Amino acid sequence: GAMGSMERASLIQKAKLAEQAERYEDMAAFMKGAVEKGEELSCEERNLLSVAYKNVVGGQRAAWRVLSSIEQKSNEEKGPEVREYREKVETELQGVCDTVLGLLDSHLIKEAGDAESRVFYLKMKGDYYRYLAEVATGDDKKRIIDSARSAYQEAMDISKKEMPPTNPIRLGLALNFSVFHYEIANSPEEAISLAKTTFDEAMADLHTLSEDSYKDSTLIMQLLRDNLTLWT
Amino acid sequence: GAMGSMERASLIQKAKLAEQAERYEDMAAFMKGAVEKGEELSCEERNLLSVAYKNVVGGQRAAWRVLSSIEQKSNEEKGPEVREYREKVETELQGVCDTVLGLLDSHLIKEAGDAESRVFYLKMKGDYYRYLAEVATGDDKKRIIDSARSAYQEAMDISKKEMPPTNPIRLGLALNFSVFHYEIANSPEEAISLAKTTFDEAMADLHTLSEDSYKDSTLIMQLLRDNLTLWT
Amino acid sequence: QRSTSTPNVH
Amino acid sequence: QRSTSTPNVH
Ligand SMILES: *CC(=O)N1CC2(CCCN(S(=O)(=O)c3ccc(Br)c(F)c3)C2)C1
Ligand SMILES: *CC(=O)N1CC2(CCCN(S(=O)(=O)c3ccc(Br)c(F)c3)C2)C1
Ligand SMILES: [Cl-]
Ligand SMILES: [Cl-]
Ligand SMILES: [Mg+2]
Ligand SMILES: [Mg+2]
Ligand SMILES: [Mg+2]
Ligand SMILES: [Mg+2]
Ligand SMILES: [Mg+2]
Ligand SMILES: [Mg+2]
Repeated sequence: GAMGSMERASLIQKAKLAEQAERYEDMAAFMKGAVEKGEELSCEERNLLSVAYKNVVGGQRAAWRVLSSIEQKSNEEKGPEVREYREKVETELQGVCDTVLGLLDSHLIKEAGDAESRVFYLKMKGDYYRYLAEVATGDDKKRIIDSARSAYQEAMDISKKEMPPTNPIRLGLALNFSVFHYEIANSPEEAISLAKTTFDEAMADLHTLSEDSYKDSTLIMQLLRDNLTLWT
Repeated sequence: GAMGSMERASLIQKAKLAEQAERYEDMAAFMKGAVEKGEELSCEERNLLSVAYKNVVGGQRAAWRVLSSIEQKSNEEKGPEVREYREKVETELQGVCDTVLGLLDSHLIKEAGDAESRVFYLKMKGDYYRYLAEVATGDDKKRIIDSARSAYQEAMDISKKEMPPTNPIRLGLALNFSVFHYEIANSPEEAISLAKTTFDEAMADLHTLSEDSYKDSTLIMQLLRDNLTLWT
Repeated sequence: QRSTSTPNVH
Repeated sequence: QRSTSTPNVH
């Protein structure tokens, strides 16, 4: 790859510079090059990888939604341009999701390693299948939704066995799974019961908050609350 | 080019969609393809071209400044990574400025056409030479600064002959020329006298505000005021 | 108004 | 604080 000749440590350094510069495509490329060195990522490096790719696909998702809304409104009561450009953005978005999922499958998702990394990467697999499912149609789409659900479920099982109920990866995973249930799977009740179970169980064991981590935990707990307020 | 097979009108339409999607690189590419059709641009199309490329180079300039500040602070009281990445961003920024200047020279800057278009394009030439001058060094840099000044001066001469003193292109050109004098040419007095002359003369002939245009005019007048307050 | 997912934090 | 140039308007 284009990062093949750069040292891993230099790639990490440059991803951090790219984050400070708000250069998230560069950031993602640096982190892909770092993953391709074939060594595990630390918690901090997982954050770099996550932030970079989420920023990239987030801008694509937002663009896609704008164009899709224009497209649907031009299909109620003339030329091909809106559809074409929406397809162009859609294709790039799928390309970024394919890249992330390929990294997860080729390099990151392993049998061993700690529960944090195993849960995080399976959560990430669920997320990027979910983003593919937001734009999918037909025979492609059914297999995508099953893929997202199975990744999320495997992460859920590990998280419930191996992490405290306030752990921010466990909470973030449950938050994102509930979003999948509501927005993708058309299962509002499953989404609501998962969000409420997650919030309540975090509150019941609030003493398990970690001092290097509790701000993230309580942030997700509030986001579960906002979704429950939205959904009820 | 990559836009060669698309109709001009479709390129304009897609640039407008890309603006709504905040996809400014796409927007710039669509507008470059539209310019390369070899027909003049309207006022509205000049706005699309300007907004797209200003957004692209603006993000590069902001990134470059972040990295340069890190680089300078690492050069007062260790590895090559900051310099390398700053050079990478710098090279992309120069590539975008070269593209714009090439479009101006190959397609847009003409002998005829109305004063608005002639002033606007010469202003744009001054701006993108100015952006090159922000990152330039040495023998490259002296020729860049002269190039920016000569473009701005030709635009100034036309604007003073052919436009009212409240015209927003004339005001914006004068605002940007004064920034050049202050930030690039190290001529604070020239910057200050130009900003004050421009503001005062717009106020003296305030009755020349145009009803489709006066919000832009009064916006630039305030920006001249802010710069004068900053500079004094 | 769409559901909120896990945000970026660094 | 750097000087302000012409902004984007559309
Ligand atoms: C230590 C470890 O493996 N971590 C920390 C993480 C950084 C990347 C993204 N996450 S997360 O998706 O689990 C997440 C993101 C934001 C928040 Br506020 C949160 F609580 C959890 C965690 C991976
Ligand atoms: C009609 C015409 O030729 N126009 C209107 C313009 C749109 C593109 C950019 N400008 S400008 O750079 O002269 C400028 C930009 C912002 C403001 Br608030 C302004 F007053 C002028 C004008 C070209
Ligand atoms: Cl397209
Ligand atoms: Cl680099
Ligand atoms: Mg290495
Ligand atoms: Mg009809
Ligand atoms: Mg499709
Ligand atoms: Mg054509
Ligand atoms: Mg030393
Ligand atoms: Mg250089």
